[PDB]
Amino acid sequence: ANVDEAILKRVKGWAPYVDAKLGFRNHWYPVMFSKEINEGEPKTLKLLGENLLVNRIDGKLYCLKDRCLHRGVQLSVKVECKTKSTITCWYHAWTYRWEDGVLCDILTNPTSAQIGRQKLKTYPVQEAKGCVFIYLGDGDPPPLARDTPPNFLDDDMEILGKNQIIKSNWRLAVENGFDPSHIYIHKDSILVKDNDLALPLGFAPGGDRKQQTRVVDDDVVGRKGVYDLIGEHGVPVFEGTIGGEVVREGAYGEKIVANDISIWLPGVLKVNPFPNPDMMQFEWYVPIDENTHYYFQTLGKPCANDEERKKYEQEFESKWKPMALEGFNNDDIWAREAMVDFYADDKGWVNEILFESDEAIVAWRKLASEHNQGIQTQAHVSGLEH
Amino acid sequence: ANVDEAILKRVKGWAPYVDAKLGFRNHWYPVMFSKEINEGEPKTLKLLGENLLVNRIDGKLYCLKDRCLHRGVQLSVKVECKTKSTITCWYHAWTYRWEDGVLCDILTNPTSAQIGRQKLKTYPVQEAKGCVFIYLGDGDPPPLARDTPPNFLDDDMEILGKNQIIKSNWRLAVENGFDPSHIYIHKDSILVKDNDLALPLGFAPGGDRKQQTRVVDDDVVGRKGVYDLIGEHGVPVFEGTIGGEVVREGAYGEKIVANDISIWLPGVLKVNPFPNPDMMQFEWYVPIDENTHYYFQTLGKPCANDEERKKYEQEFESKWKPMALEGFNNDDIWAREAMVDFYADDKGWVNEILFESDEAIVAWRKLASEHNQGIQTQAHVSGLEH
Amino acid sequence: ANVDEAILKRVKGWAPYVDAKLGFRNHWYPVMFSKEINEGEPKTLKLLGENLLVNRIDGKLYCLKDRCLHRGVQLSVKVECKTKSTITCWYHAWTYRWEDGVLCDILTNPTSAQIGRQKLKTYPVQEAKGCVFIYLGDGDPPPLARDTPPNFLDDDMEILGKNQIIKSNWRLAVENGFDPSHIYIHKDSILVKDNDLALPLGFAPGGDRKQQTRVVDDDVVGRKGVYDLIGEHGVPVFEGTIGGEVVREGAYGEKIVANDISIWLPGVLKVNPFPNPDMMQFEWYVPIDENTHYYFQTLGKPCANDEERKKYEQEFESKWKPMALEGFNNDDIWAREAMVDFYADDKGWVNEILFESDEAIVAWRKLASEHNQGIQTQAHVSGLEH
Ligand SMILES: Oc1ccccc1-c1cccc(O)c1O
Ligand SMILES: Oc1ccccc1-c1cccc(O)c1O
Ligand SMILES: Oc1ccccc1-c1cccc(O)c1O
Ligand code: FES
Ligand code: FES
Ligand code: FES
Ligand SMILES: [Fe+2]
Ligand SMILES: [Fe+2]
Ligand SMILES: [Fe+2]
Repeated sequence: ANVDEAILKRVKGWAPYVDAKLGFRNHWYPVMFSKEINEGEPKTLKLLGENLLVNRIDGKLYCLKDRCLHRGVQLSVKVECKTKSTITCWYHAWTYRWEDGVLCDILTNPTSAQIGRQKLKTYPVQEAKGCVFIYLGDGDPPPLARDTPPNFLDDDMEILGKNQIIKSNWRLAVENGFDPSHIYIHKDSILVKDNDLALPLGFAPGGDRKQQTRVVDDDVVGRKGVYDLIGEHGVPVFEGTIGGEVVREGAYGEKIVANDISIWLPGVLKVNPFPNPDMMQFEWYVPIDENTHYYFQTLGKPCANDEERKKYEQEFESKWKPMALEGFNNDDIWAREAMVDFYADDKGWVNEILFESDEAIVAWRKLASEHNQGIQTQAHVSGLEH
Repeated sequence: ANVDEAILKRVKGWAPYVDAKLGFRNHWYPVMFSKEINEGEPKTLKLLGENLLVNRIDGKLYCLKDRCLHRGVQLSVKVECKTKSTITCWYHAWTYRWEDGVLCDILTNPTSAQIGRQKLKTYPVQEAKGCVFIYLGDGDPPPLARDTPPNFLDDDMEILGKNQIIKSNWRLAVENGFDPSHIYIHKDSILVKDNDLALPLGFAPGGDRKQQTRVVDDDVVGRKGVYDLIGEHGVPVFEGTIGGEVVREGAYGEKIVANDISIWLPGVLKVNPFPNPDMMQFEWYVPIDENTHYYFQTLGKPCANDEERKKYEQEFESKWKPMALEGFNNDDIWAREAMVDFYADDKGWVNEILFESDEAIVAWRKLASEHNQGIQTQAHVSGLEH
Repeated sequence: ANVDEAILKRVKGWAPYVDAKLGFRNHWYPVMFSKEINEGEPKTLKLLGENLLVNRIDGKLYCLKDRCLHRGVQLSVKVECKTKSTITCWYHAWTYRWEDGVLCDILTNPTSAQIGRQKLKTYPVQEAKGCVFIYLGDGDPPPLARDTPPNFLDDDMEILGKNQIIKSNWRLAVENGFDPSHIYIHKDSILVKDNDLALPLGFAPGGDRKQQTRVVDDDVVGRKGVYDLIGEHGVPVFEGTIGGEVVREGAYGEKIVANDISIWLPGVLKVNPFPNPDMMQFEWYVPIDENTHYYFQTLGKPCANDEERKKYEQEFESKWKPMALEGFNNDDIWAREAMVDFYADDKGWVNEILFESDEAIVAWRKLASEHNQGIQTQAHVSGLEH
């Protein structure tokens, strides 16, 4: 659908992942924080190439396609919400219900035969952990847990975060995050010194292929992911040599982090524990279009009462956001950007030369290829045909 | 020629209009005001995708293609008019007559065999009502009146105006202007209050389909257009309801405007009377390229002597330009812009969902499809082949 | 390979030149001055569409493709030269030798099976006359002299220069430089007055076709070029007439320049003598990509000792650079730019209408078509396929 068929033949058995340049349909995706959208103040965003409107009405979130059925304009060019339950297109006043998208009135012609006989596309929206998730899919949504990493939705788990727009395809972001050897780029992070981390330069793998990862297709809520097990039979590399001469060393700190690393559909990474031995990082790479993604970062820490939550919030702001989310992950951002050119023409997928640690990524490409709930296409974006 | 043949099959009987993304050839178009081009001061513009040069020589206008026959450079990069009757290309001095475009000399080789045996394309130019019209066509031009709305060329009719470049396809501009229900966008215009207009929100049409418009193919000078007759059997809407609740009202002023509205080939709208009961608006949407048009606005008012003309000019400057041409039509401009995305891939023409007032636009699409004097193509732009 | 096959059929026997939009492979090209690259300070550039890294190591130049074999990132995003003889990719520390491009180590996995079994592309580099030349080709390079104009590599010849990036295809630059009638554009140059040059407006050619040029395929070092002989049987034009009236004259100075003019593969012009009767100009138009070239200007003057070289350098800086390289050749730059649009769609090659002086260019197109060492393609740029 999205990629030259000749390229897809050459990547037999990751073909669906390579074709998924616009992301996977029929999954939940986070797109903003609860606090960023107030009652009766609609917001625009693009998700899987589709312009959407989100509104809060009586505290509850509704999502409509931001495209009038009449002449295809964005309603958001000029929002006219003239009753709590509706939005009126600024152009000829076609009026839609937030709840089901039905065209319930037209101000310019209250006798039109279109009234009650057209419906704008809606998508389910759910808040959880102060995060807004949209189900960019058709039919009844699965439970959110299916599309979230283990422990993200535990009651005591306190989630704080940052979101921004990054100029790479979402897959470059996923692959970079789940890439065992990419740790090399983090070797000079401020967070490595100022939080005393142990961080290898890389890994000398051991064991067979299958032992490099755990493929999860047996989780009870239907989650699908891969654990990076390179450290189980593998030896960490702390001395980097060229011609046998030591030219770089890893970091010899006390704090042990990233005991478990896992990537889940539709494209969320869990690193545990990180950036501190008492915390978790969950980050999403959410497809906006083929060139762009939301880098939706969250840090989870169990909190037992309001006091622990106050405490957490204060170190999040003063330490963990500037030192980890920025000071550690900024390098991830420009690593992703550096892969764009080679993958832009879809040929990177056939001309890359992989090495042993890339077995984690291969396993993700196969898991995504097989367990995704649908390939988003340009036809989904441009609509059904009249 | 311009649009995927599969899309053209799906719009049977507006096909030629849908294909006409570069405009219609063999029509007159206004491109600037007389006063903007002085004796011996040539100007560049693009029209139907073609770069043109216009010059005033002994008070009379001449138009040449701004593209040297030799290496395809624009002569306008550096104009060398070295005799009244000629222009010399800055590059190898190939020299052309303004009057007929004939290559009459080459300064770099006065013995060249090309001399007298090559001719640059010319187009007829005519001034009328202080407006410059170019016939972007081949052969002897028709009379200007064919390509102008009724009454624009009456002797007493005093024409004043504004021109600018707008970033939409010309057809989006035409359709917006002739769109009976688009009046909704004008509901908050400064001109509606400060000139006390009656302005409905829209119309509940009545009568049959044929009664919604008058198709003119019987006018004596060969004009072809459509009158919007929605108001004849239709009821104006002044109260906009959602779920039966009044949420917006129209404007209840004294001044009656836009009794007659008509769109003519090649793409000029006449609204009478407007913006005042003693005036007319004629506005053109002139194709520059596929993404761009001149929004050539004029206001006509009968003046019987120099005194009335002085009077007119002074209210034009102080009131009608800032309050109407800008304060009313600015909303038209961004309405046109808002349609670009849906029509950019040529699919809007098949995926729009029209309603009853769009019968005016359908009638225009059929009139344009049938009575246009030619479809401009990329081959017209890039030239005949050697 | 690069141009619609239907266009190539229509230019039978310049087809290879018309297809060579990315330049000719298996030739030497100058890309920078010796002084611009210091010991251990690597530089990035693009040549024939390929991103390259150049380094100076123990005073000697090495060139590697700036593209990691692993995930296709540019090593130059963050250079890590951790031993004199190597460069380590910033991403997973794949480490390459400058000398042969062999992947000799990976810091992230010193046990990888890739080590010693992969090789990054290298290109030969040679300095001569304080100019850096790269052989953008495969196999053992020919001697540099093959790809340089006569006399450029004479021991006494002192070479000084300027380089910059110009936004046209390299062929527009070549053709402009070797274009006998383009001298018209130089008629108002500051250098024409302030250095008292004789400069015609153009030429009335005489003799037959073959006498307009000397095609050199008989030079002993394998050089291939064309001499412009228009002035041998031709008459210079000093009076430009329109309808027999003199409207422009040439320049009637004392200093005779440009007695011999020659264009050589891969695309270097020699004008002798110029810009002074005791000097030579050699300028290259080096393909960067399809839209861009290095305009690599040099002035050669025989110097017999360090004193003459000091003298030369001082007038180069104070006079010849600002007055000639800039004050004369700046017009060349915007002439080249003015041809871009007509040649952008590859149709200029069929729709141009040539005249008698263009016989020099035709002869160059045939010489290039026949004696080029290879056509650079997008496949050379994007690589061999896995
Ligand atoms: O993925 C990792 C491996 C080892 C140490 C830290 C990380 C890590 C944590 C959060 C986000 C990332 O991109 C990481 O690379
Ligand atoms: O087209 C109209 C319909 C009703 C009231 C005013 C206008 C009008 C007049 C001039 C230019 C326009 O775009 C209009 O919409
Ligand atoms: O090519 C030329 C012909 C006659 C006089 C000067 C030149 C010349 C010298 C150096 C570079 C150029 O582009 C020229 O046109
Ligand atoms: S485009 Fe929205 S009502 Fe017409
Ligand atoms: S391009 Fe105009 S004379 Fe050569
Ligand atoms: S991209 Fe260079 S080592 Fe991985
Ligand atoms: Fe990372
Ligand atoms: Fe309007
Ligand atoms: Fe020149």
